[PDB]
Amino acid sequence: SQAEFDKAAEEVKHLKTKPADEEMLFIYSHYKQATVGDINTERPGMLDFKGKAKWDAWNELKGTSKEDAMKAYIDKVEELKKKYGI
Ligand SMILES: CCCCCCCCCCCCCCCC(=O)SCCNC(=O)CCNC(=O)[C@@H](O)C(C)(C)COP(=O)(O)OP(=O)(O)OC[C@H]1O[C@@H](n2cnc3c(N)ncnc32)[C@H](O)[C@@H]1OP(=O)(O)O
Repeated sequence: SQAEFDKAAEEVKHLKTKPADEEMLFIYSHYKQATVGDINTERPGMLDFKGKAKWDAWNELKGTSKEDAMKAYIDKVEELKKKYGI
């Protein structure tokens, strides 16, 4: 009964396959909000698309609380569970 979400955040890494950057997109935003909180980082370095995708997706959430973030984060790591099959 902790950040089981943070446990999902492990699963999504174990998926037999680096999910599609677009599903990663969502996962990041909720993940990052839940673990970090209201984005204190900058827009893209070495991986533009990616860099913002994560930044941008999260940045979208800034203001939302860690747990709400979890609720959907988790449910979305859940999607990988199926998409890829962990
Ligand atoms: C469209 C671009 C991504 C959308 C925004 C970020 C997505 C984050 C949510 C999903 C987490 C990644 C899911 C698995 C993806 C892969 O597997 S791709 C890497 C090759 N690895 C594998 O196949 C095995 C598992 N992978 C890994 O352990 C890492 O390489 C990992 C995927 C976690 C990170 O690699 P990658 O996505 O290629 O680039 P990063 O910039 O290093 O990470 C993406 C962003 O997500 C944050 N992050 C790191 N680890 C996680 C986990 N476990 N869950 C969720 N989010 C994670 C990073 O902080 C990074 O964003 P930023 O902070 O902006 O750089």
